[PDB]
Amino acid sequence: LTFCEIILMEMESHDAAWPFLEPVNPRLVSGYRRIIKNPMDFSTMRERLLRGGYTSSEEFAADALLVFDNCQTFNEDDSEVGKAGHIMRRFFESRWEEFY
Ligand SMILES: CC(=O)c1cccc(Oc2ncccn2)c1
Repeated sequence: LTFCEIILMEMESHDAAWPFLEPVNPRLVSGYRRIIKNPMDFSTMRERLLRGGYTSSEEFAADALLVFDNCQTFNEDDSEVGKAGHIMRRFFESRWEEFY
């Protein structure tokens, strides 16, 4: 769980992290509520991590991947949020696998 802190810290402070720092506001984003069944973001993962809610590295990575799955589900690959999400998804997968 120490690497979960390191990678979440580094994801939070990443340049392309801006679309995933706080939860998507469905009032502002038209169609998000309907399309994304299980929304997830870095503050929600932060909140759960500081509360000790993650039992293992697998549960953490599950929510991490859910962010980028939702991103790709809702956003086009060439959109501004999508382009950012690919940078974060690749960053996460890369860092995650050099420690595991
Ligand atoms: C993540 C995602 O799919 C999305 C979708 C639309 C807008 C958007 O912007 C935004 N959300 C939250 C915080 C800052 N920015 C993000």
